[PDB]
Amino acid sequence: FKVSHPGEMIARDLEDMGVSGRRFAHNIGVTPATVSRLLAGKTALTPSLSIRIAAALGSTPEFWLRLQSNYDLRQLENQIDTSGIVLYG
Amino acid sequence: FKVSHPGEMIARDLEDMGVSGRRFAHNIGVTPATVSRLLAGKTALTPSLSIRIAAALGSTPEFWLRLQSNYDLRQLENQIDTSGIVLY
DNA sequence: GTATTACACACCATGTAATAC
DNA sequence: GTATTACATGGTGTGTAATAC
Ligand SMILES: [Mg+2]
Repeated sequence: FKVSHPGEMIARDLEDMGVSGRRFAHNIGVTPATVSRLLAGKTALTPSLSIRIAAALGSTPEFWLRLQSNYDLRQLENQIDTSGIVLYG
Repeated sequence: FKVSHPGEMIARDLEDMGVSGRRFAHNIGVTPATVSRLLAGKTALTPSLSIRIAAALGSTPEFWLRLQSNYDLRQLENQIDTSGIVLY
């Protein structure tokens, strides 16, 4: 059904702090268009965004980027067929 | 700590097994141009390839994809100017 | 003050096909 | 048998600016 994207987690941290999407965008050096797209799931949490987010929300850049990597794998593992691929010895 | 391209590890695994580029390409479902580009470091190890690579080389898609995430971040650690952001 | 989104643009991974050993 | 690369192309992340509250 409807799945959860890593933008929802950025949003809950901003709501808990009373920081709007427009100040958060200006803070990380990005226009508010991208933050709205990010938080809604329209676009992906790129590695460069995981670097600014890490400097604003206080975790490792790998942490925020991992959320997008797992999101991509959860989507693609249902789509890519691996029956024809041979495991080597 | 040294961050090589993910293709260098894939290249050494294929060399140790006798598998060529075209053979490995045919196994996972991509053209030999893709495997060449991947091994030379010209292109990135996408999440799609990480699933195909783990089916042939036998680790996890998270493993192969995390090698590329560490490469991409390390290249961007030195370029993104983070001295203007305030921590909450 | 706040958020959403079409548009133009730029970046990039991949198949095709020609190249070379 | 092997590997490499220019080209066309589809995909997509982002700023600009419009729209709306
Ligand atoms: Mg084509």
